[PDB]
Amino acid sequence: QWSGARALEALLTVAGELRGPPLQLDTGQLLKIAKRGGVTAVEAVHAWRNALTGAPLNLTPEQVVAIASHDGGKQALETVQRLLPVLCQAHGLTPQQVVAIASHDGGKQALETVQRLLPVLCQAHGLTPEQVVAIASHDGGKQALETVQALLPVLCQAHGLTPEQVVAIASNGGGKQALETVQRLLPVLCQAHGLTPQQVVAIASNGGGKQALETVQRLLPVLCQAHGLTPQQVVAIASNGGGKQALETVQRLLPVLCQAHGLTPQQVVAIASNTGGKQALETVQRLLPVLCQAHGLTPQQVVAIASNGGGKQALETVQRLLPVLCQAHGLTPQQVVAIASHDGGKQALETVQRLLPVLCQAHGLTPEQVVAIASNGGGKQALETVQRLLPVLCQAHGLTPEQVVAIASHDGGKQALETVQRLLPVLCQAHGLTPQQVVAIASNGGGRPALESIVAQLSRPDPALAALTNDHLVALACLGGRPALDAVKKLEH
DNA sequence: TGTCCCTTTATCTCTCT
DNA sequence: AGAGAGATAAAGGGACA
Repeated sequence: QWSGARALEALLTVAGELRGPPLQLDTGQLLKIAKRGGVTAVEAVHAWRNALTGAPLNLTPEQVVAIASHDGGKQALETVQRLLPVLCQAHGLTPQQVVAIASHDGGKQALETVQRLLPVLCQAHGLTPEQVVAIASHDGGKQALETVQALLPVLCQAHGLTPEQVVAIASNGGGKQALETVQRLLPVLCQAHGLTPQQVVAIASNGGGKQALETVQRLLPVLCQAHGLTPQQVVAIASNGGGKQALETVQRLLPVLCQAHGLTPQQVVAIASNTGGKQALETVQRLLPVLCQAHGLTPQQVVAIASNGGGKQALETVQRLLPVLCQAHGLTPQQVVAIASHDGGKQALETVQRLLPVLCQAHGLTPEQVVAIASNGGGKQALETVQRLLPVLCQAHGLTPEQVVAIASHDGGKQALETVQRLLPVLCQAHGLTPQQVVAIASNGGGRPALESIVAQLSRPDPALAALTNDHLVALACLGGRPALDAVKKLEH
């Protein structure tokens, strides 16, 4: 019989009990732990079920699942219960930060290393705990933290990096690799190719940073004489997750895309300069003719869909859904292109297909409003949130649907919608802001932290902002959100 | 196999004017 | 508003006990 049979059965037995108290895990959650944490993780969750959710730690199920669904999740679980008290009291971290550290492959290692190295990294190297956390909050955090301790001096002193830059580089998967690669390649990339430290840091500061730097060093000469590319364009291709793949694919497919489809190199760089550029390019080479056939979509329109993270996913999904969205849902081809020309355009298209008739019929929105909500990064999130929150926001909070749509129609709109519903009463009732003012603050990218900034200043006032009126603070918050308020604080000082 | 670490891709959010 | 950066997650491979 098949070997994995016993283990699979074990998985399913134990899994069925976790649908019960104190955890109440759904199928989605249970499957997730099985795939990544394995069977030992699922058994550990059950084993530790009461101990985790109850006092002391008082973790939510989500947090328990977040910790459990990685390699070694059994180990992270045992360690969290051991070290969350220690790190919260002896180092002053919040439980959320502890969970974040725990929620990665080898979580036990990161947590233990943070427990061992946080004092030395703050006292002798002047890092903040938040910086120590960020370094530790990726696979191999243990490696990254140790490598930061070893190399912060020689990176700041012998190579001229600020600690901020070193932290930025370190704070990715394989962080240890990017650090070590920057020690070796920084002089070479700067002195031989005239790259700034800043540019090298941008290349280094992604997952697989080491891979992109070495590939930059290799392909920069070939790309800058044989293809008409500037260093700046190369840097932009490489300064993304999997920049190595993106670069090799730009050498491969630039001439092909140009000659065969009439694209400019500028258009090719744009496609390559997003996470998964390789995937986007190869998908363009294969789908552009298909999309453009019979006076269909223009090239320009295809290039735009391609020119976002996961543009491959966006492209393929357009090709599948362009017919059904236009025919059965009444959307113009131009509208479909707009929904898809953002990160996660695939997700947004699928969510418009699913939710457009519902939001129109059940909530009284127009397809134009639905398109506008969808036409941002995380559009799926904004659309799903409008569906959930329109009734409470309108009925209980006084908002017009037109205002709810305005809040949802920016990157992170789901975050803004949730924050308005959460902070509108205290902001209006307890401090005399008008709803229109709250909506105005929230109808911008970064709507959430802008609203949180305001509530903070009105509930635990910084003197540094006391000269500003509520209306001025509002005017500021609409202008530049949280950053603007924070900048204004620094100025007073 | 369980655990740790690294790399690529996709998606979501906030910044920076 | 569009480009850049950072965050969070899913999934696969190498490594080794």
